[PDB]
Amino acid sequence: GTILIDLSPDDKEFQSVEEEMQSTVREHRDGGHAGGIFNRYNILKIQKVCNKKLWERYTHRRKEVSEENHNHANERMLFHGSPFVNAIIHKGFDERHAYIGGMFGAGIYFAENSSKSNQYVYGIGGGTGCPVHKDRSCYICHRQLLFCRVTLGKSFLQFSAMAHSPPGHHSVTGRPSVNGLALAEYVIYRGEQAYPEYLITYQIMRPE
Ligand SMILES: COC(=O)c1ccc(-c2nc3ccccc3c(=O)[nH]2)cc1
Ligand SMILES: [Zn+2]
Repeated sequence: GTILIDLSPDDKEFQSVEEEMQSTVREHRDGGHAGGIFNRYNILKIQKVCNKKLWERYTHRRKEVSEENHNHANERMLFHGSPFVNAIIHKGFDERHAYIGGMFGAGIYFAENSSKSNQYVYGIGGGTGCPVHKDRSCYICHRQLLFCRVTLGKSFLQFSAMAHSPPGHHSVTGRPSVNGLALAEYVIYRGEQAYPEYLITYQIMRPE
């Protein structure tokens, strides 16, 4: 029951999603190995993801979290990149979208930096890059990210360079403790704590 509504580039909603995408690009310590070398994107399309059942699944869990945390869902908008973006927008997040080997355990990972999620578009560590050219830095092939509504609730703060949340918590925050420019990354351990609200289709752009 998923439908995708195209946003117009003239729509304020397109513009504010694009701005979060572009303004949260940063350099990565791999020099571009996983995600490619770029400072910015060419945004090709932004679609709103509409699925009543998945939305209601999300809001149900959100109310549960909120009631366990002084009526505060601690809701954020966060990026997710995955080879499984098409399964996600149709069937929702679940345990098959978890990063089993992630540093905060087997859960579903999200980033404030769009460029961090870009590193997973073609798999962990960028996999073998784009299907057509086997290039992790492909400037031709169309990529997709999700910009998601995520319920964090009471988040366990991990300072740092499916499983369950830590007891008494609804999520984990990976707080960057070395790279002064990196934004936070977050993990949830229940697929119902995220809704894939925008599907963004883009290319990374070769620096001039
Ligand atoms: C089951 O699919 C995967 O193995 C997988 C692994 C990692 C990711 C992913 N891992 C992140 C880690 C930190 C910050 C952001 C992300 C993200 O957007 N995707 C997505 C899918
Ligand atoms: Zn390619």
